[PDB]
Parts: sequence; C-alpha cells; structure tokens
Amino acid sequence: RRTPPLGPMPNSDIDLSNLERLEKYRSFDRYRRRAEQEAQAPHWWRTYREYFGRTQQLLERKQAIQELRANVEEERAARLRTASVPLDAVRAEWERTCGPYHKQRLAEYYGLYRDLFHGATFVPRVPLHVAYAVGEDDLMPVYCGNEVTPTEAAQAPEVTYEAELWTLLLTSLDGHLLEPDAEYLHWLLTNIPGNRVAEGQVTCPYLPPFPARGSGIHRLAFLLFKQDQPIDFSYQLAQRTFRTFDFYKKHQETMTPAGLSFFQCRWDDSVTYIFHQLLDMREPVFEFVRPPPYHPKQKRFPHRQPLRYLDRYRDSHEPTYGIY
Amino acid sequence: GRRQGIKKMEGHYVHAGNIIATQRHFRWHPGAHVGVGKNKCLYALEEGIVRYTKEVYVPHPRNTEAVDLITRLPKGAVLYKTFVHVVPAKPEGTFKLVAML
Amino acid sequence: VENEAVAPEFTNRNPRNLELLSVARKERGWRTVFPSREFWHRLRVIRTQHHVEALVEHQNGKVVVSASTREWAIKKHLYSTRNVVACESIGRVLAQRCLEAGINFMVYQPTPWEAASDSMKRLQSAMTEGGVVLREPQRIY
Amino acid sequence: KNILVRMVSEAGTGFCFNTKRNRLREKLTLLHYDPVVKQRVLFVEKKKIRSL
Amino acid sequence: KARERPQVELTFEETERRALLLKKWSLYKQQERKMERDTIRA
RNA sequence: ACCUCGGAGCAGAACCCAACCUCCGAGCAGUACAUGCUAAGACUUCACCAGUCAAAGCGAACACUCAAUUGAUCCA
RNA sequence: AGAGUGUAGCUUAACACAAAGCACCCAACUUACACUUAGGAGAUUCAAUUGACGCUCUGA
Ligand SMILES: [Mg+2]
Ligand SMILES: [Mg+2]
Ligand SMILES: [Mg+2]
Repeated sequence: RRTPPLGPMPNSDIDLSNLERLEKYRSFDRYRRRAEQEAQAPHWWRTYREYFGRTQQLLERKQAIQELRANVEEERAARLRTASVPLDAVRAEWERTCGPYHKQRLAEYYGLYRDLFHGATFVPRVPLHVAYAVGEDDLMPVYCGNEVTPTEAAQAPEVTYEAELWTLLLTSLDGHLLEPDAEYLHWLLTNIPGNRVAEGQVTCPYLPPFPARGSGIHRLAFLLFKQDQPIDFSYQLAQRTFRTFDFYKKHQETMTPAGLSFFQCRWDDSVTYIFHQLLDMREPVFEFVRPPPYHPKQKRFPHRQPLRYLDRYRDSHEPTYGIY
Repeated sequence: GRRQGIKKMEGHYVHAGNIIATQRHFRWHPGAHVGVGKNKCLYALEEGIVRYTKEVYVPHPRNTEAVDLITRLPKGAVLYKTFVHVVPAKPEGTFKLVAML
Repeated sequence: VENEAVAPEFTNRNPRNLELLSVARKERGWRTVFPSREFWHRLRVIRTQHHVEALVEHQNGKVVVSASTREWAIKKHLYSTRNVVACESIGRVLAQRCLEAGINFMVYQPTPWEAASDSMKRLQSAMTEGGVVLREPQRIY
Repeated sequence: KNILVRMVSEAGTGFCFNTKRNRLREKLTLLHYDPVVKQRVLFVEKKKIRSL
Repeated sequence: KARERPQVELTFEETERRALLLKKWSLYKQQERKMERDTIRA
C-alpha cells in the first residue's frame, strides 16, 4: 500500500543518471547554507515550525568610498590589523538611516505592537532621546531595550528630539495589578511646541515606575505622536488605568505615531516608597510558583519500586500514631 | 525479540522521563524537548504532546563519517530525517500573591 | 481601599520576563544534529565574499539586533568590508547595540575551523570587552 | 591477562576501591575521589584480589 | 641544519612594496585568466 | 554433535511469533579513575528473578567504545 | 539598411535600511586536488516611460 506524494519530493529535481558529471559540495559550510535555505522554505509535510511557530545618493557614496580607498595610511593600518572605527560617529549617523527599522525590529521582538496597537506596526521615524538625570552630573539614557532601576526613574526625565505639534505618553504594559490587558499611564504631555517640552500641557502628573516585588521584569514605553492640529484631551490607580489602543483609535485622525523608546525595570527599594506614601496602600509581593510535580496513581502493590515510593504520597513527614 | 519500537505515537500526552521509542539504530532522531539515552532510546524532557516531523539533517562537524557523506552529495541535495518532538503543555510557572505587605 | 485590589494570579506579558528570571525553558533536545537549540539568544555570523554580518537571534528565530557591513554606517569608515578589522568593528558595534538592547548574555556556537580563525577570535574579544558574555546562565528548575 | 587489585587511599583512611590492571605492569598509583575527606586523594595498590 | 642564515630581519618599506606587488599580481592574474576564459569560450 | 548469550534467512509495514533445521559469532578487550552520591518519570525478552534508560539536585570538570563478552541462593 | 534588445560570468537580486548572493584569482597546508585560513579585483551604455551606443540574425 502506497500513497503518491502531495507535492515535489525533495532531491527529485537534481536526480540525474550521471552523478559524476554533477558538481558536489566539497565543504560542510556549503551544504549547511543550502540546508537553512530548505528549512526556511514551506513544506507539505509536517514540520517543526508548524508546532513551535537614489542615483545621487549612490554616486556620492561611491565617491566617498573612492576617496577613503585613496589614502595609504588607512590601507597600511588595515593590513597591520590595527585600524579602528569610531563607535560614536557610526551610532550618530546610523540613527538617521537604519535606526528606525532596527527599533521596529526590537519593538516587534518585545511584542510592543501586539500589546499596544493590537498587531498594527509603525516605523519610529523621528529619533527620540529620553534620559533620567541622576545627581547633578550623571544621566541614565533610555535606549530601546535598556534596563533602568526605578530609583533612577524617580524624577521626570529629559526628552529631546530634533524636530519642528507633538504629544508623548509613557505606559507600563505589565505594570497592572488587576487587569492583565490594561496598562498604567505615567505622564501624558499634550500639545508640545517643537523640541521645547516644558510648555506642553500636563494632562496627567508624572508617576515613577512601580514593578511589584517578585513580579519579574516590567517594560515601560515612551510613545511620541505627531500632532497635525490641536485637539482636546479627556495618585489613584483606577484613574491611571487605560488602554493605548482605544486612546489612539479615538485620536487616529489628527494624531499618528512617530517615535518609540522602551526601557526595562525590576523591583527596587524606591518601589516600596511609591506604594507606601504616594499610593497609600500596602505593597503587593509575588513569587514564582511551579505546578506540583506529577506522580502516577498510587498502587496497592508497587512492584520493583524502592522503599522511598511511599514517601512520594505522604503529606507530613512527622510520625503519626492513629488511635493510640 | 528485544521489544524495541515506538512506545508513544503522535498526539500522546507524555510526562518528563517517559520513553518515546527504543530503536537500536537511529530510526527516529531526537528533536525538541526529547533526550537521547546511551542505548539510543528517546525520552521526553518535558511534559507535553508527541509530534513526528521531517527535518533537514545537519550533522555535527566533528562527526567524521556523516560529514564525509555530506561532502559527497550533489549541490542541490539535502538530507531529511524523522524527528520526535514534545510540544510542552504547561507553562514553567505562575506569579501569585503571597503577602500583601 | 480600592487601590488594595490585586489579582490572585499576576500576569506578565513580557517575552523576555522568564528568560531574565532564568526560569524559561530552553530546547534541550536535538543531540544528533548541529547546532544546539539550547539557548535563549544566539550570536550568528555570516561570512560572505563581500560582506560580514553578525546577528543576535532568539530561539524562536526572531532577530533582535544586527551588525552588517552592508550598512553605510560601517562602510564609510572601512577600507574593505572583508577582513579581520571589519569583523572587529562589527564586533564592537554589535556589542554597543546589544548593551542598548539590554541583551547581556548569548551563546556563540562556531564550527571548529571558524573558532580556530583569528578573525572570529577577535570578534569574540570585541564581544567580551563590549560587555557581552558568550556564555548563557544555566536555567533554574 | 588482567588482575583485580585493591586500591587504598593514603588519606581518609579506611576507604578503598577495586580496579583492573594488566598483570605484567607495575603497581598502580592513582588519584581517585575519597568521600570521607570529600576530595581527590592518592591511592596505592596493596594486594591482588583475583585474576580475571 | 639551519645555521646558514638563522637571522631573517627586513624593513617596513619592503613589506609595503611586497603587499603592493601581491595586490598587483592578483589583479594581473585575474585579468590573464579572464583572457583565457574569453578565448576558450570563443 | 548439541543444551547459555548475540546476529541473518525470519513476519515484507507497531510489538510478538518459523519448532526442527542452514549458517555465523561470544565466554573478551581497550580508555578513564567523580567507572562519585542521590533522585522525578519510564522501558522490559511475553510470569517471576533478573535486565535497561533517565530529568532535576549535591559534589566535580571546563552517569566511556563495543551485538553478545555472562551465573541466583546457600556457603567460604 | 531592418528586427530583437541591455546589471562584473550567472541570477523575473534589489520594497526598501542597499547596487546583493554565488562564481573568479593570488598567498599558506597539500607531490597535487579538495577543505580551511589569510587578501584582492569587480558592474545598472549614455541623455531626457522615451531617443541614440554595444550585441545576435537577415541584404552585397
Ligand atoms: Mg514483563
Ligand atoms: Mg521464546
Ligand atoms: Mg544530571
């Protein structure tokens, strides 16, 4: 009993009478490469994936490359394996070109889009700089994926973006204690005249991040939206409860997302203070519990089982005396 | 009469430790969350559902004879083997409130 | 107190939550084949006749961060994109990208000859001095 | 051609293990774990138990 | 043995010269092989 | 000549099953010296006795290869 | 003189963040080859979808 294949069977196309004439892999790497190519390709049989799933610009760049290739000193250094590339410069001009798409990839991986906009994706075109000032000299940056302690995020951060109205919103997606889907609002500055952020209307006062102890890592996202024309908007936790999806839906017409910057935070000492005097509540504490270990149904006669078998099914290790 | 074979077919719930298949030779290769014993027997590393799939076979580079076979294949050729997987059914754990401090 | 209203079971939707707590599952099987799937994150390096690319990829196959000589950012300061110093520059820049992405731990799984190569050794050195460990913490059961 | 011999440790005394040795070879000195001192210590051959 | 000339020390400008020669040679041989390929195809 | 163990004809495809016969082989060996300790869950030569695999953990390091290569109780 | 046209050898690679991926050559190991390592050279025929410079077939 045989059933014909439901599609092209692999290795069928290359199957020839003459095999000596055909070129072969001579290296492990060549086969490997072709293997990943096949793995990524869709298949009619059951797979692992199923179950576990400008002209002027070009000319200018070419000219620059030619000029860079012209020098002898750089070539010498390259040969000597001493040549270095400045990280500051490359970062600066990377943020301009290939920045937004990489940020999009990060946001996609962290699943911000699915939680915020219910699957909808946007490219964070405008560069956004958020920094939490610590002391009078130091400042902790907020990149995409960075981890910042709530102690450092106690005060409102400095927001700078080189652009010419705007709005910004900081949201904690997993911060919510009651409703899993819902998020906590932190601070929503609306109608921001250009780069200058101080002039903006304070819809909601700043509240520092409060991830509960033993609740794991919490992600907080700053979302910057471009505003076409002015529009009217609108310590208790209930008031802070919001969904970004609904808010954006109702403000879709006059307001579109432009920038994204997200950081991570664990519980810290400052969170206790946030809970105590600011929220005027007892601090919730969580712990990671695992499901109870599986044991098969106890038998009257455990055969060829060690003595310790019985200890698997007893609740208390202290001795019992029954009626006596 | 060694009684070797598949013990758990596709769609069967397994617990960690459960022996999926005894084989003598590598008929079924270990896939996701499936351990392999000394005797070449396959066992579940996780509690879940057993799946059988066809996956592209890339041997370890140190495995001399397999690499030799690979390097003798034509340019379009890829090798496939049967693989046993366990799709885990339960999450690692949950966070629950213990103290309203 | 309406503030003192908490769910009995806390829900955290962060994809990186359990990984950072080191309680997330890794794919422990695949012993017969190469490479291992037992990682949360992987450094994967593609060597081409014209370009070198280094990638940080999750187990699920989603890409996190990348350093490619194909990009103008790295091109503009490189004499040639196919050498040891190209790899070293890619190493340093990827380390910077990883730090800002918050990824501190990944595994690198080379072929023996690739490991023996000085270029990849210097890439690994760039990883180390970059602040990225090329060994992942063992998960907690 | 092989003999089973007893190996006794210099430290953590009273612990010994049996190992097989080529008959024509010299007396074995090994470095083996001792549970009494909870560390790897030197062991010497005392006598041949049997011939296998 | 190798007591004939154990010492082998050269300058830096000669290394630069060598590198340039090898680069030029690579280009030249590529061009020559191209000529060969063209003529055989023809 | 044979009596125990492993392989093929030999169940064409889960397991098991071809008595008698026709052939082959085994009764070792080599490398370690954590070939330490402990412990979920399982397999099993159709019983039992035997036999097999193994997560996690403690302690180390940065549960060997081989188809069989074997022997209960008593007793010394 | 007409027709067919057009990316380094190849590719209905190029939505874009980009001229990409295999081919090719030199040096080391190899008697060699192959692998690996270490380096090198490479292109959208020109001007505004259109017109004319290169290529192949048809006239003497
Ligand atoms: Mg039985
Ligand atoms: Mg029988
Ligand atoms: Mg273990």
